[PDB]
Amino acid sequence: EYIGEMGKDYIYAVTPLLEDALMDRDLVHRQTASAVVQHMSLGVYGFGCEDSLNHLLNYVWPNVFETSPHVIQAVMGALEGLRVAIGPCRMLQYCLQGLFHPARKVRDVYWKIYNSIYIGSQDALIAHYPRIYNDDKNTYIRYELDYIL
Amino acid sequence: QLEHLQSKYIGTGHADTTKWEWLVNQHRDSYCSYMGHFDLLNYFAIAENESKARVRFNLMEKMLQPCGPPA
Amino acid sequence: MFLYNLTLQRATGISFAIHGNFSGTKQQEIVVSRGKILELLRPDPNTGKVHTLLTVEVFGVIRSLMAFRLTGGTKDYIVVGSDSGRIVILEYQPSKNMFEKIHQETFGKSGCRRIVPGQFLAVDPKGRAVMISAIEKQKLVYILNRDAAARLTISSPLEAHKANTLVYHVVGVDVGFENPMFACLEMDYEEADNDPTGEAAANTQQTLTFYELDLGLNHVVRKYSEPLEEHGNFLITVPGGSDGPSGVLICSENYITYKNFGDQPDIRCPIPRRRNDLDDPERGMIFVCSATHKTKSMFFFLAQTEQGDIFKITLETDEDMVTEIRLKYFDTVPVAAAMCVLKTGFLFVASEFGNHYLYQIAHLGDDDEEPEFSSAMPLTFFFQPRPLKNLVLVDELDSLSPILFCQIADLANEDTPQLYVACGRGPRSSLRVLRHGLEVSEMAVSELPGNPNAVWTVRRHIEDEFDAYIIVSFVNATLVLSIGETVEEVTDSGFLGTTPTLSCSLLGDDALVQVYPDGIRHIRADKRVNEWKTPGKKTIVKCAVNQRQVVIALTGGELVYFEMDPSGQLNEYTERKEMSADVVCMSLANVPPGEQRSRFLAVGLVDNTVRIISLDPSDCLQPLSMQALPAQPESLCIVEMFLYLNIGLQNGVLLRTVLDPVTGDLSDTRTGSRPVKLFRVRMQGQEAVLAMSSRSWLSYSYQSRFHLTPLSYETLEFASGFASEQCPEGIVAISTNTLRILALEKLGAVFNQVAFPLQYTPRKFVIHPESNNLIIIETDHNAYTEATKAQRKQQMAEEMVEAAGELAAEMAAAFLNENLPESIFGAPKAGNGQWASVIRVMNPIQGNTLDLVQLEQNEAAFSVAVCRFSNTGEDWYVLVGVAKDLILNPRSVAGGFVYTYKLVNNGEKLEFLHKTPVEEVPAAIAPFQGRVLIGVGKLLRVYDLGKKKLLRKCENKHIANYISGIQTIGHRVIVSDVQESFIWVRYKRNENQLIIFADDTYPRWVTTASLLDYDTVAGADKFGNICVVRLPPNTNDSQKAEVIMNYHVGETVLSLQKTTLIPGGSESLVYTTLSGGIGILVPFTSHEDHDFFQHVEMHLRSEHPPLCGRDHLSFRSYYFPVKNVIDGDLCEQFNSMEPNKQKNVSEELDRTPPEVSKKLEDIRTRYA
Amino acid sequence: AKHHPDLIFCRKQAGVAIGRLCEKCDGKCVICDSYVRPCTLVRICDECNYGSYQGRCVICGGPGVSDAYYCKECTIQEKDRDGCPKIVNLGSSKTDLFYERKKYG
RNA sequence: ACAACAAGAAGACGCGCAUCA
RNA sequence: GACGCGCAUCAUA
Ligand SMILES: [Zn+2]
Ligand SMILES: [Zn+2]
Ligand SMILES: [Zn+2]
Repeated sequence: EYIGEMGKDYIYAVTPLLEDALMDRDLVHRQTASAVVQHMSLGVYGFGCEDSLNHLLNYVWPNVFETSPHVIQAVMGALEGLRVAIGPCRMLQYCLQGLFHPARKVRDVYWKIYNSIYIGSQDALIAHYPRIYNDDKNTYIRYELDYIL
Repeated sequence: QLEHLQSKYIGTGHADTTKWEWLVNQHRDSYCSYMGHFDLLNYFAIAENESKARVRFNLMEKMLQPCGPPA
Repeated sequence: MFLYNLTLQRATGISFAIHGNFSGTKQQEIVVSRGKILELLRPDPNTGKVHTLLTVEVFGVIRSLMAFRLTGGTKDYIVVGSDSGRIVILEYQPSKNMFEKIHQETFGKSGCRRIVPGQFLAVDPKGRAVMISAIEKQKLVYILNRDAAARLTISSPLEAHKANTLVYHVVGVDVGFENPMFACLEMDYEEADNDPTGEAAANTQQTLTFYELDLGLNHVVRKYSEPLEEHGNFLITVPGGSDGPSGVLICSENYITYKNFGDQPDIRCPIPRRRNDLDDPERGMIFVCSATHKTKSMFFFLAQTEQGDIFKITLETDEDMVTEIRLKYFDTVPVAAAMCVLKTGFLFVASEFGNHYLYQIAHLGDDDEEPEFSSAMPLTFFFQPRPLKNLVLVDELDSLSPILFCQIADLANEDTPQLYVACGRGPRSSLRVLRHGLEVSEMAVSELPGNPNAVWTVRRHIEDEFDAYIIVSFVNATLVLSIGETVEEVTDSGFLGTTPTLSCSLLGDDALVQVYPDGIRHIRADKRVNEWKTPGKKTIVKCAVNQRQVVIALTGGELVYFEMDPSGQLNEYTERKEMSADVVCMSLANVPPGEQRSRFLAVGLVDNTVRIISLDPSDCLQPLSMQALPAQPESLCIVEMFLYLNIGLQNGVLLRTVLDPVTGDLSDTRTGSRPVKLFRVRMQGQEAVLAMSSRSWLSYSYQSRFHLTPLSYETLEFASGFASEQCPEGIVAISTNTLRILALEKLGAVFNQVAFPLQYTPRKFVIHPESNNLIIIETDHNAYTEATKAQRKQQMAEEMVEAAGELAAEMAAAFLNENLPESIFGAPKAGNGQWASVIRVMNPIQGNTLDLVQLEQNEAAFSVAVCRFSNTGEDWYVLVGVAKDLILNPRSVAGGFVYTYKLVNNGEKLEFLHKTPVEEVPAAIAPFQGRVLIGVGKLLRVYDLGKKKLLRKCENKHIANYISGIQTIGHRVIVSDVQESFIWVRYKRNENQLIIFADDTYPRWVTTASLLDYDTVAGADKFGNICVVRLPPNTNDSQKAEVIMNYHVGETVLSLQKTTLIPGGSESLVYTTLSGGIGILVPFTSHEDHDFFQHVEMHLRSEHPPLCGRDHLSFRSYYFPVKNVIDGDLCEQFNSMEPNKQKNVSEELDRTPPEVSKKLEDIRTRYA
Repeated sequence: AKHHPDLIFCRKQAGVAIGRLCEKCDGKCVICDSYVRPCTLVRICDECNYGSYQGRCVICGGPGVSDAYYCKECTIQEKDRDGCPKIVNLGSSKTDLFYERKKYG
């Protein structure tokens, strides 16, 4: 948090330590690792270092399914910090997996994350929306973007 | 309860949000994005031989109820 | 892997145009708004010309623009509504020549959203309040006042939200010193999304509500709600109070309605239709934009339809009510986005696609022969279009807005490259050629014997506004001439130039000084000869003439000083400076009108050491300073707009040094390898220099900035000024053994253009390798071909004859004989699935057409290629992809065809060979390895030449979406999918199959692509994003590809090409956009320079915020984060920054502004 | 204050007023209670600025001696363009502390 | 009268274990 | 569900 833009050179050093800490061994360690990820992602924004930042998302994402308010708050903060650093496309791709899952709690969690991503940078989601084929009754195809000059 | 940003905002969904509502919301957002930008409007008005005013009027008409009737 | 963004051409697409008294003087000005660039321009009533005076980038999308003034004020404040979540107010300072922010209020998130205000902006005509609104659910009103300090203030916003409302337009209603009123076209949709039966979508009329601002109560409340019978598009404000009734005008389909709150009834008036219209009668008619001329005596309105017809709306009103609406046909102009009716009869037409026009109102159309129209007539009206005869064209601007295809190549015999842009839309489309330099126009041609080497431009008197004499000197003799608009040889000038004259100056009030190697003779207007014989057998070398001093130089490095004494004779000083070198070139500056005389002197030597000599008699002919020079100088000059010293050398280098007793800064650039002479010229009332090289060079000072651009002309040997009745401001430049006259009318900073008219919109074109021709394919939607138009006209004539009015219808012959111009009156737009295609062979050197091929009514061309097959010999083939009955929104294809041509007579004729059917429209055609690969829909096929039809060899079906582009190199082919980014496929020769091995991870709406090298591909995007994709080193020819570059230009890019622009320079990635701008990407040369540029960008991001309060980093990361790209537009704004802030930045960077400017300009000079 | 989940922001249209901070909380961020890199100024709605509420502190409510600021992270996340950060809830902790302080003395 | 203040010490949480019905 | 103990979180005051 303090160094800010100087964290782009030491990001490689703490990656194995964060990888080890993010493992499901204790709640406090995962919360602190999520806070570290959030602060680092916020600091390094604007330099183009998503090659190592994308690796930590694969470990942050499995920690969302938690019930403790502190750990879920930390995970939500980490996800919102990573959203500006990695781009909304990856977050949207992750969220579109179980958005309409038959269960209820997972749907609630995914919809909360989708709303959080939707409130900020709403206009940027136009180009990242997936293509959905129309059914017999309705038309779900956006034909305006298929024009060719 | 610090979820005031989600409830007050328009377009945010929840568990009981159907597919049709999400599709129509994203269609309206796409139409608004098309209208806001100028180069996208130029591309649309060059692809089909029309005018900017005609394209804007057509986009106004298409915003009433896209994706057909609800089920 | 770090790039740098440079910009050559700016966008020329006008979106919003406003007029007012922004400077505060008595002259009107126009503030035009581009997509992201704010520009200010004013017309000149004297010469009828338009010139730009300010151009500042705001780094954001300007969604709205309005102007207003306070109660009793004399200045106009600009209100700008942009894509950011804030509203700003701007003021123009004539002294500073910059835009100054007055206020800044934030009301929501940034970016183009749905419930964020900024789309619609309305202001109170009195100037007491402003309104901003969104598309849905959110409206805001700001109250403006002024304090005792005569400074504009603002209050808290007032909420006017309304759930489930779709606003079409917002406009302010003019009232007389009452509560402000705003009229909007609200529309509800809550019930339309509840009933699934479907009738809720229909019979849902929109209302017209009025909003009242209660100043005493400090809140906004809805007053009325009036449903409309039909759908309207926009509203017009009728002036109220003491000048006209208060109300609004609603424009709709084929109708116009006046409406006012209270007891005022509604008035409905139909829109006139063109006589014998060939368009589909089902098509309607609407208005595009409107203007207003609030004359003190009586006011009217101007409106434009879809076809460009201008009408004149006049309202006749009673004491309180309005009686009828009168319409009158005014003229016809190309379709525009907005009009600005200035004072003194100036009409500005800002076309949406093409050039911009300025019209002078010569007549008001009073008591015209043609009748008018009104709503009182029962029951549909018709009028006959005719030539203008009411407006006179004065000025034309230039705008390359509809850039659709570009191709940089060297087609002419000259070694310099040229740019070929297929711009234009509709019948006004043209193919333009861009060349770097200034516009050269020939004024006169004269052949004279001998070897001319010098000419002179001397006025009769120092106060004369025109030239008097022209002197032409040769190697052996001289040719004295005079100008009288019938230029001939003069004899009574009294010169007797038997010897070649070295100089002809204007020393006295009306006297001349001649220099010859045999002595010095003074030529006074009075018959007096003050001849000074040269002591000894030595001769003269050079001279330094002036308005009060004449400095000569003798052999052996000796200087003789002469001064023009007020008594009337010349005297010589008693000191002669001696040097150890030879005189080569020395120059003297002009006398200042205010001060006594010049003081600094420049002396060149073979030793390459310049010496400054003071002209004061106390210390005359004494050295001051020294400076080393790499090579022997050729010429010297002293330019004055803080003077600068120009150094000319016998080789191709031009050097500039700031005026200073001691040596200082030195900026130089390549000019070459030829002697260079710098001559003074006067452009726009300011001095400038002109040098000679392989190409002519001009260095002028525009807007307190020095430009260095060449001339698009052949070599020359001497230059001088020109002033006469035919051309008050010209240039006399002699040529090889002849006399020629040149002039500069247009500013012509960069990219001179010549337009060759076409008939349709050019989609794509190719270049014939052998004959160096062009094969252009064109296609338009909702268009008719020649045969269809002819048959429709014949059918209309037959119907008119069948009408048989009482036989007595003699108009058929006149209708069939007389036709309107296509390029001025537009084109007949009729149909929904109609198309039109024309294939043309064009010589790029000239404008003539070599061959023309026309297709069927329902055939659309989309691809073209030139290929050679291995089975045949040296045959050249042309393949065209043809569609059949395309419907745009409900997409459906009824087949496709591929045309084959023989190309007989090495590219001067095309003949039909055979056709072949395909199951889907072909989008891309790419030849490789002696065969042709054609993409049919989402399938990839390989074809071969056949006697009957093309024979398919290989087929692939693993492409997910519609193929939009194919690029081939070596043995690998890159497929550009419509929604996915890229696909890599390899072709097997022995086994004959296509296999996919590499793909991309992020979907991208790719429009075009280019291949920088074997493994790097540069893509594009519909929204403006530019990305670079590289394959991982560990790949087997599943395997994803990495991205090494991301950026957001902010404009749609439709072309990419890596090539060299100027000779002797490195390669660059040139891209052209759909708005008219041209930019390049430049890699860095070292790491220290990259670090310095990064530090400058970081400092200016916070220290110099953008004009509209939009974050630069967030704007450039509009869709994807920025990667290894440095924005040059922000870095180049350091020159307009405040001097104290510039200093602070310099000592923050531990450098100096003179060095920073040179460092910034070096990267632009090297690569451009 | 993120520490207390029961606190509720005013969340209304911000006006032209300027927020104030007391001596107890001088450099704290109004959202995340940070201590580094102040970025922008805090604005509050006209409802929070009327009579006895003019010049009061934003978080706790003491006399105003310094202006409120947003940190750089909040500005980057664009959390400032939400509304007035003034806390309208009294808070169950402060009143309870006052209640078991008064009885004891 | 609507009117905010003083340091005998407190606000939200979670993870594990013993006994009983 | 009831009577208890231990550990740990929020730059909590
Ligand atoms: Zn508030
Ligand atoms: Zn406080
Ligand atoms: Zn903060």
